Amino acid sequence: STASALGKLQNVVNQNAQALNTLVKQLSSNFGAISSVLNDILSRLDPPE
Amino acid sequence: DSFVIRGDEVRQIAPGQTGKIADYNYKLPDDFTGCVIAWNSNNLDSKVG
Repeated sequence: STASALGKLQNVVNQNAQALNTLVKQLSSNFGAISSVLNDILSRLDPPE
Repeated sequence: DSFVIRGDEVRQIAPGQTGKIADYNYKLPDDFTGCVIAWNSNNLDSKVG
């Protein structure tokens, strides 16, 4: 009947999932460049910059 | 390597440069090491005819 009696295992699962999810989400960042995708940078500039 | 070009074109003789002489006559590598020398020849290489 009662739930939330297994907080530890659920906590472990959630922590793993959240870490993986944020690692994937970090791909969309800019880090100060002009775009977050390599194709646009390659197709809109010459090699030197 | 030696040749002769006009006054305005000397700026094209540099690594990672784009223009008309730099891409159709003489292309330098981006990681070029060396030196470039340019001097005037209007009193010798210029003809009245």
